[PDB]
Formats: sequence, structure tokens, C-alpha cells
Amino acid sequence: AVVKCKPTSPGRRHVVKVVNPELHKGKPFAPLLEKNSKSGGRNNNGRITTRHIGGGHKQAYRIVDFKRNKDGIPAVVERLEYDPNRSANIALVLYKDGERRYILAPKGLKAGDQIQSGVDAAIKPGNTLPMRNIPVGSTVHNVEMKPGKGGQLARSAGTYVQIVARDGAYVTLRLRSGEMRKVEADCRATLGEVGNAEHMLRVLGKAGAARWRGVRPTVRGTAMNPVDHPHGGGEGRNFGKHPVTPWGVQTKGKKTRSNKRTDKFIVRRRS
Amino acid sequence: MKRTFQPSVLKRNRSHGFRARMATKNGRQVLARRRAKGRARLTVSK
RNA sequence: CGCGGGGUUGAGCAGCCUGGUAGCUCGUCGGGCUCAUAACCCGAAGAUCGUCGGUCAAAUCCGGCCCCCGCAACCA
RNA sequence: GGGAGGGCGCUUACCACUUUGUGAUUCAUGACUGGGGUGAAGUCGUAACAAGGUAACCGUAGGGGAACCUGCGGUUGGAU
RNA sequence: AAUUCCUUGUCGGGUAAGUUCCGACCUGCACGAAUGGCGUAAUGAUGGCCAGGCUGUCUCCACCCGAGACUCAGUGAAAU
RNA sequence: GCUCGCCGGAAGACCAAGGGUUCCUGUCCAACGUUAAUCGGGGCAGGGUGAGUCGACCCCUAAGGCGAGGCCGAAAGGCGUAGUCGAUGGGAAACAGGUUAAUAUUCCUGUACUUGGUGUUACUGCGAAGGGGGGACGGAGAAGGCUAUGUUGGCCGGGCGACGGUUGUCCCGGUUUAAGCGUGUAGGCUGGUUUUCCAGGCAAAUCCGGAAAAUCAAGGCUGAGGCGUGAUGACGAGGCACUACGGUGCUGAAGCAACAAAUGCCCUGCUUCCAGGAAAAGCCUCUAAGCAUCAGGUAACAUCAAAUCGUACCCCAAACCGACACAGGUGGUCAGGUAGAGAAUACCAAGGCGCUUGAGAGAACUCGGGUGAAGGAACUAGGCAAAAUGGUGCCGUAACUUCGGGAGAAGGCACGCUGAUAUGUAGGUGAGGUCCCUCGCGGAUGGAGCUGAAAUCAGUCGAAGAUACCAGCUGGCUGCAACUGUUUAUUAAAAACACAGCACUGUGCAAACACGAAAGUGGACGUAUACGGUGUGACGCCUGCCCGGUGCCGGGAGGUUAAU
RNA sequence: AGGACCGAACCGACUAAUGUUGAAAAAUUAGCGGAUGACUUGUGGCUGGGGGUGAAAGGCCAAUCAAACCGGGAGAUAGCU
RNA sequence: AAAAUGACA
Ligand SMILES: [Mg+2]
Ligand SMILES: [Mg+2]
Ligand SMILES: [Mg+2]
Ligand SMILES: [Mg+2]
Ligand SMILES: [Mg+2]
Ligand SMILES: [Mg+2]
Ligand SMILES: [Mg+2]
Ligand SMILES: [Mg+2]
Ligand SMILES: [Mg+2]
Ligand SMILES: [Mg+2]
Ligand SMILES: [Mg+2]
Ligand SMILES: [Mg+2]
Ligand SMILES: [Mg+2]
Ligand SMILES: [Mg+2]
Ligand SMILES: [Mg+2]
Ligand SMILES: [Mg+2]
Ligand SMILES: [Mg+2]
Ligand SMILES: [Mg+2]
Ligand SMILES: [Mg+2]
Ligand SMILES: [Mg+2]
Ligand SMILES: [Mg+2]
Ligand SMILES: [Mg+2]
Ligand SMILES: [Mg+2]
Ligand SMILES: [Mg+2]
Ligand SMILES: [Mg+2]
Ligand SMILES: [Mg+2]
Ligand SMILES: [Mg+2]
Ligand SMILES: [Mg+2]
Ligand SMILES: [Mg+2]
Ligand SMILES: [Mg+2]
Ligand SMILES: [Mg+2]
Ligand SMILES: [Mg+2]
Ligand SMILES: [Mg+2]
Ligand SMILES: [Mg+2]
Ligand SMILES: [Mg+2]
Ligand SMILES: [Mg+2]
Ligand SMILES: [Mg+2]
Ligand SMILES: [Mg+2]
Ligand SMILES: [Mg+2]
Ligand SMILES: [Mg+2]
Repeated sequence: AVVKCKPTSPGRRHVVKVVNPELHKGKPFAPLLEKNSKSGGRNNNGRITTRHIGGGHKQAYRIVDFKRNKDGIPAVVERLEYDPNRSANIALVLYKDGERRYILAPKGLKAGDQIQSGVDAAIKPGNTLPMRNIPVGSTVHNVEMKPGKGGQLARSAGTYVQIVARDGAYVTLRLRSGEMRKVEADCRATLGEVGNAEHMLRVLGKAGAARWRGVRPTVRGTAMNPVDHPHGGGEGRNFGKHPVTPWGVQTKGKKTRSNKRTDKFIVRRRS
Repeated sequence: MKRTFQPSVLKRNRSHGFRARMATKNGRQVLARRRAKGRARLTVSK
């Protein structure tokens, strides 16, 4: 539900929250939590490699099962939960034998639905089965790239992947970006479409709302001095240069992909 | 006014201490220079 | 008050480019279609190249004069 | 001898001139400016009346020196 | 005009007198549409102008209470 | 020694970091002390730091460092696995009184507490690098119950007033008691017990997990405070003698109740919100290999051990960082009375200080302040500086607007003291009785005493009743920036930077990009509703025309074109 | 509920005066802004010089920054004093 | 296919 806050303060005028009453408001399942340490963008050498990272709120990583390698064994959804590490809410899943795990929550999964994985599972949202068995033309998510990897496609909040064609031992996928990949037909893909579709319709509202998410301020090039950034310089907002990244590589148009090893699996590039 | 030298024994021994010199080759040539010069107290260690 | 572009039949614009060769559009004049005016058709005239001066010859080379249009006049 | 009661005076309450601070409504006035009306052979076109030479009009949007043009939906109060 | 050289442009308001301020005109040397255009309630140790209260800021200074300056005893520098 | 003045959320008392004898006696004044000094944080000599319970050491880990093998690298060397280190975090236990010139939760008195070895006895399946639980965690907010603590009354001891009264509703002081052990309350959590089964917790499992059946409406866990005991003990105002005239030596009455009450405890609780809030060990439990005599496990009894290091002194400053005995800087804990909303402010108690040159005079001139005739911004770049408003309650409040605001708009009125309402009200607290009780730290009824607003009526004093300290100046028009924030430590706090929002563009995961000769890492334990770069900067109405130039993208015919 | 309001601790530095061989190699006095947050602070870590870090001033990197400090090349060179 | 206009009296 999208809720626009009444303007009782100069800085709460443009706040649009997304609220979900179904989310469990207790505490996460303890035996599936780890320690998640922040970095601020620093690596081994201690220098920043990616900018605008640091600060925020402490978080605890939750071990989400992506492989879904439990054939048979029907399982029941216990409760939906809010996952700070991702953009899509998670669901606690209790299998019949008594083992509990975490899964991504598709949009059509309530608290009490039944799921089951394997090559014999039914065609319903929440079931996992290879795209050899998945009917052509379907909409799926959590798509794997290599058999047994775990899943790298359509994992964000509200995304989906369309199975276009099935060419022999390969399956062609239309992705959210617009690309059309070819993957091996033996990869698994959890059927449905990821939930929390209203994730766009949320404006943070204020600087502190971004700051308490580990997003430090960013400074434009034209304010910089000529030493610190190629744009730099100027007596009162002079630009006179082709836009570039701080390291000289041209932005605004220049393609920067060069792989030559996965080009065999690209049917039509994004457009 | 907060001055530059704010003492701390623990921070001093971890940085300019004897075992801080001996742990690196550059910090081991530092001692050899002091021994050749003939200094009374080698590194800092009171 | 230093440095520049320009002055061509009524108007605008080429021809000054290495010196002999003055053109395009609009316009004007006389005829023609129309009841009549525009529009259209057929024909003609229109400048000595701002002036004053200096090679067989000068709109074109050069200098002064007249006018217009530009730029620069800065560091304390 | 004085007493009761009254009067003059003092004080309190109600209240009229008067002084403030904010509005509300109405009448005049104002550099400039929007639209309207009248008026003389003014300038640019010709939108409408005939099938007015692209049928006209209605609501809406965009555009243009002006009548107006075009898109979308609607009417016949359109000639053959 | 945070942009206008001529410029204190011209007209109007406020003042006895307004190069500044507010409103209008357009003759934009050299505004103008995400190196954004035009508005905008609230906010501001932000820029400009005006009014009420208030007063030594001022006409124009006068008096008073303290710490130095001045005399006595002790210690006793610096620039050049 | 008697007066005077100052601080009193500090200029009082206790720590950590830091310092290293500055602590206490005796002695000295050459040098140090911004003067003299008989004095000192100065010289000299001597003395002083007493721990099973306080810390350190020790067990366990975070960020992170080092890193056997290992990967990579001209040499040095870089990264990293197993591990081992690393507190600012988690892990057992002691409190009162007395005592020194200097130490004391360390010495003495009294009373306790924790973990281990060995021995005796009584039972007994014990057993781990592994499994499970627990340790184990956010911000705001709201009351309820208490305590620290204070005020008053009672009791006890003392006093009868340097000057008008003061045998009384009079004045002064005291009225203290710990850790531990027992009971378990106000409250807060969960239903409990038994039987059977199994794709999970790599192995196993009586334990967690999961599925049923039957049974009972109860059990269990947590828990401030209070009440007993410790305590016929210690402490206690003062009375009694030497006075080494510094104190020592002797004895010792009362030692209760009511009310107010925290930012402290129950509270690691409860309600709610999004930005979703450490790890490991100690501890409990389960089995594997192994041993079924053992060994080991639980309980009671007795004894032994608890080693080593710090312990003085200053700690918001004369002892630390500033060259100084410097108007500067430095983290945590305690929080008395009156007026007050308050840790602001004013005066005080405990306690500590008068700041290491003084004595005179009372010129100009400078610094800090008080008051001013008439005028009231006439000063000046500019109302800079000064002056002024300033509190509670109530009436009332415009244009504009994103409907929240503007707004404390503006402008006003009442404010002390006494009495009555009411010999102190409304309210709060609640004792005697009184009834019942699953019989206890119990449930009603009950209204003695204590406490105590706010408002009206009448009167009264002053020139003035928010009287002192404290404590908004207010309106009108306008540019820029939407706003809260950040910036040139040390002449620029803004219109500059950031910001939520918008758009372009790259990026299919071994992602683009960045740090690295490389291994590797951040991106990210993320996966196009995601991530990086660029420009603009809330919101409203909008964002026109040009691809000639310089770039970017796509094209693949034709010309030119390298190494070989 | 609030990057909400008034206002102490705490943080900061807008105006004026004093001080400019200062009490102080940037402070005192009287006023001033924030004061539940993009806040503030204790302890310990990581980033190293053509590099770090930077809500961006060429700011900060031990009273020093348009390229720190120390040692070495080094008695660098000086048509200039 | 192009095909505009004409004071009043
Ligand atoms: Mg700049
Ligand atoms: Mg550059
Ligand atoms: Mg410019
Ligand atoms: Mg027509
Ligand atoms: Mg027509
Ligand atoms: Mg702008
Ligand atoms: Mg001298
Ligand atoms: Mg005092
Ligand atoms: Mg000494
Ligand atoms: Mg002396
Ligand atoms: Mg001494
Ligand atoms: Mg290493
Ligand atoms: Mg090695
Ligand atoms: Mg360790
Ligand atoms: Mg610790
Ligand atoms: Mg002592
Ligand atoms: Mg001590
Ligand atoms: Mg100094
Ligand atoms: Mg002194
Ligand atoms: Mg001091
Ligand atoms: Mg005070
Ligand atoms: Mg005087
Ligand atoms: Mg005065
Ligand atoms: Mg007087
Ligand atoms: Mg006066
Ligand atoms: Mg007067
Ligand atoms: Mg004047
Ligand atoms: Mg004046
Ligand atoms: Mg004043
Ligand atoms: Mg601003
Ligand atoms: Mg601000
Ligand atoms: Mg400043
Ligand atoms: Mg900008
Ligand atoms: Mg544009
Ligand atoms: Mg606030
Ligand atoms: Mg405030
Ligand atoms: Mg510096
Ligand atoms: Mg250099
Ligand atoms: Mg050399
Ligand atoms: Mg030399």
C-alpha cells in the first residue's frame, strides 16, 4: 500500500511510504542469520574503489536458499519477512520433514501457500523445475545460468523473465533489460514473478532518508577543481568539454562491453 | 586549543616500539643506523 | 582620431582577386488578356562604378578627401 | 448631657464626549494595460452565404500576421 | 535585471528634497528555456528599501563608581 | 584565633588516560617562586603503597594485524587457508565499624561468599574438534510500583536570653545501622504432562525439529521493593582527666511515624515504528569412537590452594597537552535547602578558596560600568553600538497558502498581602476498627491523621505586586537559494557544496567501473524495480528551431593503408 | 510522528569592543545558530606524497601543502646581488 | 491544375 505522508514538517512533504501489513513484525529466524560487516567501498589496499558508500544502519545477512535443490518434499510458507539485504521480501518455508529455510517471495504467495521443487512439480507460482519441463512462453524468475549455480536472473523486486523459444538443448530468454539470452535448458527457474511490485512507488523524501542507507553525497564535476576532475575549472560555470568520467573515459554514449567469450549466447543486444 | 601531541602509551609502542621496528626490513635498518651512531636508548622504550 | 569591410543603372546583391569582358532579382515604361484592378504574357529604357589626383589602357593598382559599418583603447 | 434621622464631603457601580490597534464594506483617484463600441473612398488578405470553389458547424487540443488550418469524436441546420 | 555602456533612461509612489527602493514602458550595447525559463507558501547569524517603539549614535557634552596611567619600596624586559 | 568576602551541576568529592615521588615528617634559604619569605609542588636525610573477592594477569571474540603449506611477483616482496594474536565488548566471589603523620572493600574486629585438588561415604553409565539451546543485542513513547533522598510531627539531651518580650502553638542538636541468609510480593513471560512415528540438524542421538493421539486447566521461568535475621552488636549528642595543651584515655539517653519524591531500580519489561538493529567462550543438554573392573558422573562431609604485577600523590589542574606555577584544551561517576518548569538563575549547607608584589594620591588619556535637562536617527557607508520588548492565564488575531502554516501575528486585560467561602476547599495518601478469606507481603468496607492546588467576594499597603537575577523588539515591499544541513582549523558561512526529485548513458554476472606489473579485493555474499558516470536541483505551468562544425553511435560496397 | 518549536549540558563560530613585544603563535567579554539528529563524544583500527581524503575551499595530511617531514645525489645551477 | 477583389449615392 502506497501512503503519502501529510506535510507536518518541511521535509516530510514529499514522503511516499510503501507499507505491507502482511510482513511479520517480530524477529528473524535465529539459526539462519550471519554477521554482515560493512566496508565503505574499501578493498585490501584500504583505498576506496567504488565511491559514495559508507554509514547507514547495521544489518544482519540472512542465508537465502537460491539453489532450491530439494526434490519432492512439499513445503508450507510460514510467514513473510522483511529482508534488509535485498529489495524483495523473503518467506520462511517449512518443509514437510521439519527443515526450515528462506526463499524469495513471488507476488502470488500468501502466508500458508504450498510449494514443491523438483522435475515433477506442478506448474504453479513458487514451484521450481528446469526449463526443459517448464512450458514455452511462460513467465519465470530466479533463473539460473549454469546448472547448480543458484540463480542470477530476475532476482530483484518485481522482475520477470519470458521464455521465448526452446532451441534444441538451449532456451532463449527475454530479460527485463530487453536482451535475449541463450541458456542451457537444464537450468532451474522458480516459476512465477518476484513480489513487492510497488517498490518504485516510494520516494525517500529527505537527505537523511538516503543517508541512513549507506549512500554518501556525490559531487558534480563542474564544481571540482581542474586537478580533481577533468570537467573542473571555470570562472562561474564554464564547461566547454565533452562529458567524461573522472578517469578520462567518455561517458554519454561510449559502449564499454568487451567479452568475446559469452557473445555466443547473445541473440539480440539490449536496445 | 587541542594541541598536536596527545599522549598514549599503547599507541606509542604499537607504532614506534621495538617490535614494531623489528617486524619490517625497513624498520630493521632503522635500528642498525642507531646502533652504528651509538645512541643510548634505541627506539623509544622507557 | 589607432586598425579594419564597404560606396555599382530607383532597391538589394554579384563583378575589384591579380587590368581590358558592367550582370541576377525586384522595380519603371509602352503594348496584350479582364467590365475593371491585381495576377499572367510580349517587348524596352535605365549606371560609368562617391570625389579629387597619379600605365596601350583603371569599377579593379595606388594616395588624399566624404560617408557608413566593426574591433581595440589594457597592467597599476 | 445627647439620641434617631437628614445634609455637605469622600468612595464604589452603571454611562456619554475622547484616545488607541486591527480588520470589513462602499465612493472618488491612479503611471500603464485587457477587451468592447462608434467613426472618413485607410493597409493585409477573403474566413462565411452556391458544392463559396477543401461542405458547414459543435466540444476539445496544438499552431499561425488576421480572418483561420489540422488532429480526434459528434450533427445535417450539406449540392450532385 | 546578480545581466543596461549612454544611465541619475522616461513616467508614477513614497520624502520638504530619493544616483538607492517599489510599479510600469521596451530603445534586450550583451535575457531565454535541464552549463534550465517563469512563478512560488514556509525557512535564512543571507542582499536592498520603508514605518512604529526606543534611546548619548547625534545637536553637545556634564557628573559619578571601579581597573591602569601619576608618587613611594622590591624585582626588572624588548624592538632599534 | 575572631571577623569579612568568593564558588557551591563547582573554584566540592571519586576515577580512567597521562605524569613518575611531586605523598608525610625533620632540616636549610645560595639557585627556582615575576617582591621579602621563617613558607613551597625548591635542596638535603629518613619514612610511606600490605588483596582468594578491586583492577591487571587469565578464558572468548570485533574491526584488524601476523600468517606453516599455497598463489603471484626482476630481488626486496604482495595476497591469503589452517591457526595464532588483538578491548573500547562477554566470563566466580566481601560488606559495615575501627585504626596511621603518610595505606587501606588490602591492617584489626564481626559476619559472610566463589571456583578448583585430594580424601571418606551414598548412589551412578561416563564419554567430542561434533549437534541443539542460551549467552544474544535498534530507535522513540507511555504510564504503574518502589528506592536513594528531603520536609514535618513524636522521642531524647540541652537553653531561658548582652536591648523591648521569650515556661511556651518557644530556640539548638540527634534520631544511624551494611554485605550475607530466609519468605517471596507489585508486576512480566509462556499452557502443561504422557505415548507413538518419521525424507531435517553431514555420523549417531533419549536432545532440538516435524506429524499425530490422550489427558488436566494448571504448571513453570523471571522479578524491583518490603518484612525477619546480622544487631542483647557497632555507632551515637554529649558528660568525665591529662592535657605530649596536637588529641588521647573513660562512659553513653532517644534511636519512631506521616507525607513528597527522581534523569536511579522492576525494564535485556510493555506499546509502537522502519532505517530491521555483533561474534565466540563460560553455562545447560545430546550422542560418536573408547571403556562397562575401571575411568568418569551427582550429592554430602574434611582439609589444602587461590600464585605474580598496580595500589602513595595530582586528575577539568601549579603535578596531563600548550617552551612558564600560562585567563586555553581534557572522557566517566555523586547531585543537599529555599524561590523556581529546570542540571537556567539568586542566596546558602557539606567542603574548599581570597587567585605570590604591595602602600599611597584621586590630573589629562584609555578600558569596564551607572544616571541625564529639550529634541529623538538630525550621526553614519549602514540604527554598527547602545536603548527597548521579555513570564503565566484569558479575550482576540489579516493579506497569502503546498490547507500543515502565517501565529507567540498584531493588540490588550488580571498578577502582592490578609480574611471568608472552607477554624485549608477540589484532589492525593491512607491509620484504627469491620466482613469475608484459595490463609497471605491477602480482598472489600472503612474515613483518624498527613498533604494540598486553582477560583470568587471583601479589605489593605506602595509611585510601582511577571517588582531583584532570569526572561521575543514588531510590522510593510522586494532578489537570490525550495527547506533541516556542509565549507576556506588561523581575515570570505554566502547567492557557494550537498540534498529528496528529473533526464541521458553503460553495464546479462567471471557484470560495467576502480585499487593492483600479477595473484587478488571493492562493486556484492548484490543480479536491470540492481549498479556505475554525467548534467539539473523541492513543488506548479513548461522545456521551441538547427546534425552545417567538433564528438558519439550504426554501415559495409569503393579508394588509401602496417607487420609478415 | 517530526532531518517539528522555545531553551541548559554538548557542538559551532554571525556582530562589536578589548588584545596585536597578548593571559593566549586566533583568545576573553556581551550578545548569537543547532540542541532526537545528515547529531555528538571515549577507545582501538585502515588509507602514504604525484599519493591518501575531500557535502568540493585547492581544503586537511603533527602550529608547514598548487605536491609533507628526514637523509642521500649535493659544494645541484645562478650571464644575478 | 490555377480562378483574388469592386465605397457610398
Ligand atoms: Mg570551486
Ligand atoms: Mg586534467
Ligand atoms: Mg561566464
Ligand atoms: Mg471562400
Ligand atoms: Mg470552405
Ligand atoms: Mg537554478
Ligand atoms: Mg639588548
Ligand atoms: Mg555567594
Ligand atoms: Mg624531588
Ligand atoms: Mg626570591
Ligand atoms: Mg620537596
Ligand atoms: Mg597476510
Ligand atoms: Mg610463507
Ligand atoms: Mg585470544
Ligand atoms: Mg574491557
Ligand atoms: Mg590519602
Ligand atoms: Mg589512593
Ligand atoms: Mg605557547
Ligand atoms: Mg600564579
Ligand atoms: Mg591553567
Ligand atoms: Mg549555576
Ligand atoms: Mg578615576
Ligand atoms: Mg545608561
Ligand atoms: Mg540618583
Ligand atoms: Mg537625554
Ligand atoms: Mg526625558
Ligand atoms: Mg550628514
Ligand atoms: Mg542622514
Ligand atoms: Mg542592552
Ligand atoms: Mg540555503
Ligand atoms: Mg542553515
Ligand atoms: Mg567567518
Ligand atoms: Mg546548480
Ligand atoms: Mg532545449
Ligand atoms: Mg529540531
Ligand atoms: Mg534551540
Ligand atoms: Mg597544517
Ligand atoms: Mg614537484
Ligand atoms: Mg651531481
Ligand atoms: Mg650552493
